[PDB]
Amino acid sequence: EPVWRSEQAIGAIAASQEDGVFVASGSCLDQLDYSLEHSLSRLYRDQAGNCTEPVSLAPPARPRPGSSFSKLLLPYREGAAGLGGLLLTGWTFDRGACEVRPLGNLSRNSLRNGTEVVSCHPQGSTAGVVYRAGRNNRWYLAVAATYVLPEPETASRCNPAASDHDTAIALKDTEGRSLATQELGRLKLCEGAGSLHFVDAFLWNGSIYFPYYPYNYTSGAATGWPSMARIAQSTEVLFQGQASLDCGHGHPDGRRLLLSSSLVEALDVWAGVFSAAAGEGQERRSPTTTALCLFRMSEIQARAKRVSWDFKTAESHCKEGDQPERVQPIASSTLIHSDLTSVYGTVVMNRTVLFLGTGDGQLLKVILGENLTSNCPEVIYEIKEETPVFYKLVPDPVKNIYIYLTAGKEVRRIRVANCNKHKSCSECLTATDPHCGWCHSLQRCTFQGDCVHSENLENWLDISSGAKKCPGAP
Amino acid sequence: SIEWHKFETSEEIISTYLIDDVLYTGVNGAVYTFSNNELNKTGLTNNNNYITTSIKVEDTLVCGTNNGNPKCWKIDGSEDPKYRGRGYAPYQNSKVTIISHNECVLSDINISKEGIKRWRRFDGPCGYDLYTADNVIPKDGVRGAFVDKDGTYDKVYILFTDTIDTKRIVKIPYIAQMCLNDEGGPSSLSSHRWSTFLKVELECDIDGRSYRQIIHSKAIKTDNDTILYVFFDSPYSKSALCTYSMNAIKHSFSTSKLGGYTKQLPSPAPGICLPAGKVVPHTTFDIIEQYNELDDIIKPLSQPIFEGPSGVKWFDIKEKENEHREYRIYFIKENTIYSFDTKSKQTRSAQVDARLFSVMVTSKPLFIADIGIGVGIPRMKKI
Ligand SMILES: *[C@@H]1O[C@H](CO)[C@@H](O)[C@H](O)[C@H]1NC(C)=O
Ligand SMILES: *[C@@H]1O[C@H](CO)[C@@H](O)[C@H](O)[C@H]1NC(C)=O
Ligand SMILES: *[C@@H]1O[C@H](CO)[C@@H](O)[C@H](O)[C@H]1NC(C)=O
Ligand SMILES: *[C@@H]1O[C@H](CO)[C@@H](O)[C@H](O)[C@H]1NC(C)=O
Ligand SMILES: [Ca+2]
Repeated sequence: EPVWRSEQAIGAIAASQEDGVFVASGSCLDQLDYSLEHSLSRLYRDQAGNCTEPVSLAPPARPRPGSSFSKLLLPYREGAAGLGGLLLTGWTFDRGACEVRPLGNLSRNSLRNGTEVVSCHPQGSTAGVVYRAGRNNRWYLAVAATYVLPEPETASRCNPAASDHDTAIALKDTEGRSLATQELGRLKLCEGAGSLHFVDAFLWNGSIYFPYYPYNYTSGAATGWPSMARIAQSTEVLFQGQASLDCGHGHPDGRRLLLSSSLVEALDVWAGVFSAAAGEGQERRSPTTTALCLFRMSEIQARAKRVSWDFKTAESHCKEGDQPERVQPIASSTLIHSDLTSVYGTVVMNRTVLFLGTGDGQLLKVILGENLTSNCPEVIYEIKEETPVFYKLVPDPVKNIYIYLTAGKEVRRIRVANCNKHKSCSECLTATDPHCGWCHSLQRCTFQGDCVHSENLENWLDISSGAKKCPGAP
Repeated sequence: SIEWHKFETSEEIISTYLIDDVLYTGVNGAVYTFSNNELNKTGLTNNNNYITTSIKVEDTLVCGTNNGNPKCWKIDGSEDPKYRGRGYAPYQNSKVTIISHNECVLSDINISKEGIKRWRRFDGPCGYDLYTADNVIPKDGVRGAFVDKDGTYDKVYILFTDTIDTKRIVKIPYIAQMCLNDEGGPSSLSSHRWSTFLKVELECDIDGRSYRQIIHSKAIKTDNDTILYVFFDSPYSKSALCTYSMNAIKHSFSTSKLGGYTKQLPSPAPGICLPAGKVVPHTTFDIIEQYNELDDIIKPLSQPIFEGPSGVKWFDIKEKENEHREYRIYFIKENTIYSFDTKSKQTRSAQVDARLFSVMVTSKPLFIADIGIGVGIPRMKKI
């Protein structure tokens, strides 16, 4: 399988539909081909040449959120031909600047750019997503970041102005100058609550969702329950609610850190990898510290109330009222594991497929059955060096059979399943993996694309038909 | 002497404005117009709709509070194609300072039902939406505002009284400036805020009496410069009027240092307007918002400076018959009209059986009251 290495740790990874795979390591962005061997173009954001981390970041506890220079990498306007692809590239450089660029060649010039769009702190969180809103249905960017953090020297001081000291989520107009944010286009943080660490940002049902959790960056501990904020998909901020995520199932002390986030679009179910504290070094490790939980988005929407707890509201101060409602993650769909760090979920034939990353470099795969019940995970790939997997697992937009595995300074192109390992029809269809099927003409278990199809014959036997439908069936 | 054009019944006066020499009086439910001695009335949605504003944009616009949902209408009823009202009228009956220069609207009217007082510039000919930083504008709001040139650039000047609660509750009067065509911030977050806003303390002391609460203001352009008349109130028995030279004020904003900032100021000073398209730098914007007050206090011109009585709510000026570059200052209370002669320094008073609201001078002084509008002054005696 293909592999790409960098001199610096990878901070962000995103794959364009038609244009190459974009990867950001130190202070540079690389446009790689889908085969991960040819760098089509590069972007020296800090200084021409040297991509060495202008500074140095010490990767804390494996459960603690990491530090990075790249804060935002989002390809957009790539659905169909006629408009042209655009790319949003954000960083900690220039007070958390973000620029809009032509999706493709990095040597080209950026169209618009603005400062204070993203968190200027290397360890500060940032999660953004592009959406459509307004009369003309224009493109807007919604960004949630930890903009304010305790900083000593005023020579570097990048914290936003006093009027913007409490801003948590901000809406930007992509066509507007400096990616302008309007007066009523921001959600503010409730004071004294400490800091909020945003994990992801996604669109679902007319609203934008922001998975996060209260986090003290100084002490390195979670000061609350992991939650999700909901806002309407509009030009101005309309707070719709806040709900806590409960995934402390197999753990006696509970799990307060959300490490990875993935929305299963065809299922309307959100997948999250939760974890408890690891002592500090990696002390309190246990076969129950991390877990995978699936939440019904309709339950999140229903339980998210416009109460002021982590965010300021109109007729409520802060924490002087009702508490946020908790949401349960679908029983028996939970996967308790010792060290999970990343997740990506999709629906193949009709079954829910979940890819999991671990702290020792394993890429696991879980296929849900009847009632979204979880089976025993299959190890699809293992990293030689045992490098913990990056919290973002990116699928291949061109080939459905591939998934990009990122860890440390390496990006690999991994096949979603090992079909050829099976050498019998029954032996292969009992495995119940929607990606694999018995190809009658070649007498091998393969992907749908590896087997020749014809309308007059049934050459590729899928899982839905059953193992009993094999030619030799007892 | 005084010709009263009475309404059909006593009205609650909410606001009065002058545009094309036409007096626009806003009442609870309707709006009256007055010009060429004829009174015209156009009734609007009658309930608890307080008409607080009458401005001149591309057309005459009249806005009201409705039943908690601000809306604007055309002079002769109508719908208003622009569908504005949000920042054009408050949600509750209150004082308002909204002005329109050419077609650019500047207002202190709350944009939402949840307080947060700001001085804003809406999207138009002068640029897009702009608003002041947090707590810059007091809960009392802006008391007066006008547009005046400073070089080749137009600037907006506003007056307001700030309350400071450190050890004691102290009120302080200020005059602030900003560029009419100010682009805005330089970040994404501050792109819609004023980048040239500065303020200076105003002084109006007579004999130990230090006036702080601003009531009304009027700016008159002369040959040399612009003279700003400001009437102050006090929790005691007297009120007072002080005048200021706009040239002196412009000099101060232009050359005076910033209180609290001892380091060197940037090549292009903080409150200086930039050419169309140019944006104020980050280093400059960081200073201006943290140090927006000058290390100075503007002293008033020697004359005119007079006092009493407390309770004044409005005033207007009229030049004393082209033979004298002197003036007659008319100001009012609840049931009394006053006139101050700047040459003789004599003040007269006249009682009326009406609840007075304002004095707006055109060719003759108009007195807007709950009963109607009185054209011309009554026979006054030396108070
Ligand atoms: C570039 O890399 C060098 C190592 O050769 C490193 O020491 C330096 O910090 C980097 N310079 C920058 C900031 O681009
Ligand atoms: C980046 O944007 C700023 C204004 O936001 C502009 O001054 C600068 O020229 C832009 N850079 C390029 C080359 O696009
Ligand atoms: C943040 O951490 C510091 C020390 O690490 C502590 O003083 C402070 O109380 C913490 N904030 C909260 C409420 O978690
Ligand atoms: C699977 O697909 C069938 C159609 O073949 C549909 O009826 C069923 O609802 C789907 N099951 C789920 C919920 O995955
Ligand atoms: Ca869906």
